[PDB]
Amino acid sequence: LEKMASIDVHLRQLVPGKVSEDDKLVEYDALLLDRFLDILQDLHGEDLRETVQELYEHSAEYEGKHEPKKLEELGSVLTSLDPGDSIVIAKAFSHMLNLANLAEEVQIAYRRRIKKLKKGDFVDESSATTESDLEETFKKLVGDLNKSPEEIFDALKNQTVDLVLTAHPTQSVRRSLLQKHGRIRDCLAQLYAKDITPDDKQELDEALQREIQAAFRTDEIKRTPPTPQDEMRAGMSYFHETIWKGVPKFLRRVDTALKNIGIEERVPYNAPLIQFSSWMGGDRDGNPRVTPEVTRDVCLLARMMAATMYFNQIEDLMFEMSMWRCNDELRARADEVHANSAKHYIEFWKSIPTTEPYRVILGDVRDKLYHTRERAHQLLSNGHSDVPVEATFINLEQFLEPLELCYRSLCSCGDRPIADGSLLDFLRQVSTFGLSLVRLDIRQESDRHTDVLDAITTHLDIGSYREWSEERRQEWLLSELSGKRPLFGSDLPKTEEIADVLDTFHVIAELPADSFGAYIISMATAPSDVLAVELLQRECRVKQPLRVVPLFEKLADLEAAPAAVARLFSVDWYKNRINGKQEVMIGYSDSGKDAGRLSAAWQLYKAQEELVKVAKEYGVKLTMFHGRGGTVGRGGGPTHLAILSQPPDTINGSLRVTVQGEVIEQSFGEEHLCFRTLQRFTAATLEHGMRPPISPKPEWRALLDEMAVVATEEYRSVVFQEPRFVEYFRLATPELEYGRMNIGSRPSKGGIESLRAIPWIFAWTQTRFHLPVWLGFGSAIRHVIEKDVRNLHMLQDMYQHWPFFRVTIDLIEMVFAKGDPGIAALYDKLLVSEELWPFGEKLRANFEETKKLILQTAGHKDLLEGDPYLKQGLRLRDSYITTLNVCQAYTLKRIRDPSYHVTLRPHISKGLEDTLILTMKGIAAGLQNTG
Amino acid sequence: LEKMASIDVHLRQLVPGKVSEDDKLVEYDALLLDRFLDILQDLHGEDLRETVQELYEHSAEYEGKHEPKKLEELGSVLTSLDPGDSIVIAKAFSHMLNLANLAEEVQIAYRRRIKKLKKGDFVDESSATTESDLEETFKKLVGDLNKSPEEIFDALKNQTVDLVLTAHPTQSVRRSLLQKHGRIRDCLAQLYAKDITPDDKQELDEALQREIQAAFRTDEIKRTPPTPQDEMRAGMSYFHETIWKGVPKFLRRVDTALKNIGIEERVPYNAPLIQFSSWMGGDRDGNPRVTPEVTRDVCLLARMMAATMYFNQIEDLMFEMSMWRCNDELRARADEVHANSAKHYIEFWKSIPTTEPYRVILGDVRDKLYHTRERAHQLLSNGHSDVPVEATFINLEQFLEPLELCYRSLCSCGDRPIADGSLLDFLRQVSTFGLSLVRLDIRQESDRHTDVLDAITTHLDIGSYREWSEERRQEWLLSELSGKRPLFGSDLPKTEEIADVLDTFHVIAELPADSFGAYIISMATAPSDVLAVELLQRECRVKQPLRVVPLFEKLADLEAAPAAVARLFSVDWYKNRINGKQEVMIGYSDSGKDAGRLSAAWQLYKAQEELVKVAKEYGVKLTMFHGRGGTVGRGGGPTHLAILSQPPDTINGSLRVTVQGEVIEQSFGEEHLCFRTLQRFTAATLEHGMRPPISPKPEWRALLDEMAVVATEEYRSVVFQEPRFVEYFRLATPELEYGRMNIGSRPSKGGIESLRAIPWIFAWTQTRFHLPVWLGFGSAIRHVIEKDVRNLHMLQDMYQHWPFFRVTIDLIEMVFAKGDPGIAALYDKLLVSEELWPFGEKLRANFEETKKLILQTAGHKDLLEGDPYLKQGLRLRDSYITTLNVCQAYTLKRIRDPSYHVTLRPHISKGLEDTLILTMKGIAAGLQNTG
Ligand SMILES: [Cl-]
Ligand SMILES: [Cl-]
Repeated sequence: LEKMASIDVHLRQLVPGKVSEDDKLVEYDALLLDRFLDILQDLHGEDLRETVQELYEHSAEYEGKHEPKKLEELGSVLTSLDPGDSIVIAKAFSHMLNLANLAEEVQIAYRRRIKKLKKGDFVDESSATTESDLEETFKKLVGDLNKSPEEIFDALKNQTVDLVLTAHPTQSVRRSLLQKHGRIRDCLAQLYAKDITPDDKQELDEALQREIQAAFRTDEIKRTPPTPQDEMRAGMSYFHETIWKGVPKFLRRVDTALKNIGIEERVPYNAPLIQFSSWMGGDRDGNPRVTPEVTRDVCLLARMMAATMYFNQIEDLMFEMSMWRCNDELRARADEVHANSAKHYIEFWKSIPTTEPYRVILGDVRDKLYHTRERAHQLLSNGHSDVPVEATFINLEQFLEPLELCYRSLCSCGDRPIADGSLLDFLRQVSTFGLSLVRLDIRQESDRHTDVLDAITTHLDIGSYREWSEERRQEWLLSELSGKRPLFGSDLPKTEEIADVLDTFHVIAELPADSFGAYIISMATAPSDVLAVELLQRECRVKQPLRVVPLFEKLADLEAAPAAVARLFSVDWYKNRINGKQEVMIGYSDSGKDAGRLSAAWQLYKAQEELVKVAKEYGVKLTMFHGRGGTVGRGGGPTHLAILSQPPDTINGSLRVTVQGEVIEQSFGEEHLCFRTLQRFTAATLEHGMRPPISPKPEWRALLDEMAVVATEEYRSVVFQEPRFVEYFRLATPELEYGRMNIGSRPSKGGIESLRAIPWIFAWTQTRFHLPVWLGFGSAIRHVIEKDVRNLHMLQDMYQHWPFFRVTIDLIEMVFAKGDPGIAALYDKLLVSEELWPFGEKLRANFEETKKLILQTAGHKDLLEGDPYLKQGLRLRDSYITTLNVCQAYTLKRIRDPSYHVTLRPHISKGLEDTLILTMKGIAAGLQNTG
Repeated sequence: LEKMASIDVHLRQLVPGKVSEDDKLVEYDALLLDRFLDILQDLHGEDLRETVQELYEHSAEYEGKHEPKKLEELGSVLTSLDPGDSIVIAKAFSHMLNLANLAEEVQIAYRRRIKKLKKGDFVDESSATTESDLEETFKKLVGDLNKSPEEIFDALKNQTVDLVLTAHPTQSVRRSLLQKHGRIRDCLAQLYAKDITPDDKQELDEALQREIQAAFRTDEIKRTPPTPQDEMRAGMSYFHETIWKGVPKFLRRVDTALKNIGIEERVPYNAPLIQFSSWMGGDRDGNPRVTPEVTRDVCLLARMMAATMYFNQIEDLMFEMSMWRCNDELRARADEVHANSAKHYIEFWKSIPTTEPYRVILGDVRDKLYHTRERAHQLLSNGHSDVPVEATFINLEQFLEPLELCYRSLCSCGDRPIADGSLLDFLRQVSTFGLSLVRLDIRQESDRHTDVLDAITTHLDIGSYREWSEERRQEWLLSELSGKRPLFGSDLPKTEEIADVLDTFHVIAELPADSFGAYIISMATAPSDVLAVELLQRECRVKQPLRVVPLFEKLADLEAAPAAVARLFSVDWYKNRINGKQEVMIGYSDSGKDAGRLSAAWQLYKAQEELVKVAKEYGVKLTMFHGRGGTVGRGGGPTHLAILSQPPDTINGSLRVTVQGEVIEQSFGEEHLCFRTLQRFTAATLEHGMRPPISPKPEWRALLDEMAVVATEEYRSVVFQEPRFVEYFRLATPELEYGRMNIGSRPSKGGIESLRAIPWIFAWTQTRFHLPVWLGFGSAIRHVIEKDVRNLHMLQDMYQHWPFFRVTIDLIEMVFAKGDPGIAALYDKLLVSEELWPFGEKLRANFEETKKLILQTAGHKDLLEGDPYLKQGLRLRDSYITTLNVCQAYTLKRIRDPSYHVTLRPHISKGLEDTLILTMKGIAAGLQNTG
């Protein structure tokens, strides 16, 4: 078995240099790949392993020199496989890619930082190896901006970072597989400890093999396209994995960094520096599977998960809190609680005596947590309970009061150090996570609210709210929100959809306010859209209404957005209802689908500028919600610069960002990764509030305004004006098969306009072409270079000195690293009509030209010249993804064309749809985020 | 704050050299003491801290040169303290000693072993730094003894180490403090990791301080001398601490060591290599607090703790067991289980589908475990349930059957590696721990069984079983055991004691046999005692009777023991009840109270010789149960040689040892210490079975017979013949205050004959005198040296070549290391009449002579010359213990003599019985095990 000598050689050719001297990435993936191929040989034979290894070697050679012969050599093997071998090979390359991902995460997590590699400017903040940690950000604010530590501390107290967990656009990886990946990363990391004994190392090797086999031997296709409740369960796994333990550890490090600049206080335990929100079970935009019952279910499930975690954590807390000296107030509470009926600690104590007063109070808290868990479970599984609401915690203050009593009491007696231990961690967990872990946002199209109001006005013989102008809509809505008479009853003709909308509001009214965040209006365009939701909320008897958040998607909607928000703030009722706070959402992917990516980027910078101007005019604290597709939605270090790049005063101590599902494992799967994620969000938010990016030079604004026009021209001329573009899109890409398959929901929700943004990005990401991300950049840069010889220099100045522009281009460059026009050409050759071949050829030429122009702008000769660690890891993954690409292409030809007969090969040792699904899930997991 | 500089110097003067180069003990204790004294100053003022540190400095100066002036310097300070300051000082020195122990444990756990320090003989097996680990034991058996790997493996399959956890003779440390000590050890160890970052180190220092203060600020008195259920709760904590996770790790290491000699199998997962037993709630010998209800309680509590641990452990198992390929048998069971009513994993899955068959079966197991816990809880708190017994696991086979089914199926599909992971660990935990974690032994005096049978026979108008000769007793008992008529009914005059005995039997009958171990007869002398218990068992309707175990205590009882066991094996009924297995218990401490320690040692070697001869005669497998006080009851390396020293064939793959409460923390408190404990018990049992110690030369046996005669003469002439000895014992020692206080139970079952062994040893251990351990050795060695010039050379030969003798002497040497005649003389000066002073002076001279003679025998100039690490650790503790000694002496004088007025000092910043209790608990924790 000298086969190992070959994969090592190929791996070393793929990743040649060393990005440091703790660079063990090739070692890691070589070990995992060797062990996997041995498992594969033992289960499916020697021939199967040899076939698979020949394929991988060819793929890696291709990612080296991109010789098209290597692609033809891959295809020759992949077409000759009967569906059984096709399934085994596809599964095999999926798991091989997963192992490359795990090795990459370990390498990232244990890479030593380099203080001497910092250049001293903001470019350092684009990579994890040079970004500023918490304390370096503190000292940068103290030295360069001459801010006093007390100002830094006061900024932190009132700062909030709000991370929003959304469903994965594909395989929301099951909780069990997350755990297996964790065990693999742990075995890997421990195997390279520079002190380990022979027997420990042998047992770790055997544990690693055992786990890799375990992951390879579980099916990941059948049953259902998981119900929204299941997807929510899988999405909540990261709280148990890292986030629950991670929040108090991070906050304590904030305390230590504050001590290292002279601050003696800690960050107050009730200060919400970190918050979590969820769309899982709340986003109904084009998703009929998300019903009123789904929302009720995930709300109660979240209350259960939280009560479970508090219940298990408070037993350790009860063992630690064995003091007897206490406050007079706490002693009074101990005597009161002792007069009652001790069922959840008989294994610990027969009963808690009054000479352990902290244990008395905490034991009663444990009892209330148990009743809350069992009660929410009874509500979920039936619809009623029998658990008195007074025996549980219904709001966060009931929970915090006795814990704070313990903290005050402990501090009274000089036991502050004891109080700053498990008790401080607990208080910070209650403040961060509340009774729900997450707050659920609800999202719905504006048109659905319009349908509801139209049925209402038609039922009252007043006209159709739909035909009314925006001004008449506003006038009627305003008369109703200010009036004293209810609007509608059961005697109302309701369609199925209208009943969905109203029932969602009724379920919101029947659940605790701690469970909900924002009501987000998709396709928001006018103030009447927001006022419709405020009115529907009020008339559905929602006592504590949700905050309404418009999502301005199309480009024209963004241009009209500050006008609409100003008109909203100018209405007296809405002004006094919002209580000085407004949240607006922007969708980078959504706007890019409308007008190309470069135009959407520059338009979103300008739109935030004007919205801040409005908020200052009316004295409102604005919160910008960054949807998916942004620079701030990337994985790792880049986010740090992206946050710093936002326009001045757009954050103001309140950051709300979508954590994309294709990135959540890279960000929260591992202990170190979790800490560093929380750290860069916190540090960048704090720094941006006190140190905005430079204001753009006037010529930069004018130049980008010009480029936006040319870029929208090219993008729309190809996507919307070319008649046969849609025909090509249906051939060169698995868009049709993606919706028809099983993943997500509905993609339409006519033409591309009705197509959702996620399938729009996905379809082209599968083919390694990425047209939605880069299209438009080429013609814009060509146009400005040709108009004036000097514009190139100006572009090169912007990329070097304007953070916004650098992050925009940097994201484009990263997407180009994951692109390969040769593979896209293979899709054309197999799946596209001949008379459409020049069309794709032209698009590929555009791909090439933009690439060179993007390089010229960034001052680079190769892609990602400034981030070799990412270039290295991407090359590693691409070697596995390429095989799944060729396999997916030929599998598509086999599905669509039963007249394409292939010379089959004999089956290799112990359904084309399953193959296709495997390749989609795999390629998606290897490319992760693009646009 | 340069106070740290003086204590560093004093520690370095106390422990001068370095016992290695990873010797960080002085550093460790300096760190712990600095942090503690800072906490003490912060809580109780600067004056209190200065007073305490002056005391410690004087104590270390004393342990340096033993100048008696230092003791008067301590006493002048300690008598002038009013009871409040007295309590604070005593508490402080107790916690300082605890911190010294924790540092010593960390040093032991992280001390690197030395391969080049092995000498190649059995002496290496007397210290943890040189003892043979598992694999070294294997190669010792394979190379030197010519045993085949198959033979070693077959021995391991059938080997059992049965460790019996007994109640602490003093403070059974509460579970909370065990956890706190764990955190202190963890912070200590992590602070010295040769890679730690500045912020991690800062936060670790703060966690260390936080924990030391937390432990110091909890009261450890009031309430009750904890109920036996509470003491049992505290005693079981080590399962959560280390043993539960620790057992499968060790067993897996046994598998690895087997692979390194060619064995390809694993130790069968159902093989009971490790077993745990408990006396907590079962020993009634002179302890009326242990009632039938107490035994029932700890039985149900144990079943609960076990069900909880299995329940929590099986969820991660359910996440790992996501395979789909399975057995025909398993697939059948999965389809069967799928037909039923999923309440304990909605947070995980809505329901378990049939395409995850292992999860189906395991989920049903998790459900049955939940019902087992809640049912045991309902019986404990009420007396009945309503949970059908068929919905739970009642015996170990019901539990193992589905788990083994999963293992077989996984192996069927080539998934054995997956099976040897969490599933193998789980199976090994079920086999080791059963449904109870521990099996409870029941212990009672034989005389109580005589009382029950006497009330029975008198009630039957047949005579008094008590007046009957032993032979008449045997004949009647045999006629009843072989007959069919029952013995008695409700119509039976029962005294409180007789009803206690019968009620205990009734509780045993109504509980699962898996909860119980052995029925132990204290003060056993004749076969009728065992037959009495067997008959009472049967007639109280115990369906599965316990195995009866006689405890032969007095020396004459030991001489008659092999005859009595032979007579038992010769009776057909008993021979058919025991099914080829018999367990006999011997009490090293118990026998020593009767006839001195040297005589009890030689008598126990001979008695084990003869018991083995009988067992081979009648074809019975003998198990020797070692009670408290033995060489095999020591801490650490000594146990390895102690086990290897037992007479040939006395173990035979079945070791049963009392884990004394004064050692259980040193043995199972930490992860590494736990593994090494389990390893040395396993390795020494295995080696002893295949490589018995040398048979003693005839002159060795003759010499020990003579020494035993002289030693028993001296011991009885001092302890039992001296008329004024009892008065001296009541004056020079805190024996009266110990029984009167609160600890344990009753110390007198009159004179010393009725005094129990535990208070006998404790009283003299408190004064650093240890007379019960060494008395008699002096005259025994003096006699033989004078009788023949060459006998010294013979003694030195035995110590060098006879393991039994070396371990016997080694224990004495270790006890002398914990002795200090100067402190004992201080007790004499304060508490003993003037005319009794020469008596104590003479005993102290005996102490000195015996010490010199033991040194001569061991070939040593100083004590513990061969184990410098232990000498160092004991010398470290002695500096703290000495202060509690002086404090205890003056406190005793103040309690007994209110005519002793002292010039008190003003109270120092922010009830003498409490102080006395503090000093007793402290000295007890610092001297740990002696005899
Ligand atoms: Cl559900
Ligand atoms: Cl109880």
